[PDB]
Amino acid sequence: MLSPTTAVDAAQQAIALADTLDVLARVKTEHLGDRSPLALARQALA
RNA sequence: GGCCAGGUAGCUCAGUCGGUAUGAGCGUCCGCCUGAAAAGCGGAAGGUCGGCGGUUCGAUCCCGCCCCUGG
Ligand SMILES: [Mg+2]
Repeated sequence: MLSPTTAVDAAQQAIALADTLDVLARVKTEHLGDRSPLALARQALA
């Protein structure tokens, strides 16, 4: 599950839908950070 | 300045010579619970790993200089 990506599309779309600074902090948690599916792929680079 | 062990989450500190810090205890948030709490149980948030550069698709971890504590 590495080939394209759709994770960037869902991240930038949720970023574009953040209305307040509180939503963007959650969007940064869901689509970035440790538990995000984007970084879960970087973990699978082992 | 010399030589050195360090600087890692809000506090006090472990841990790692390339893709996860599974970080711990406590602090913060949610649920069950309570009139409202706390504990308990369950579920989460949060670190640019000292700064600035160097190498690599990728550096807290390797190279150089430097900031401050034990020296
Ligand atoms: Mg509670």
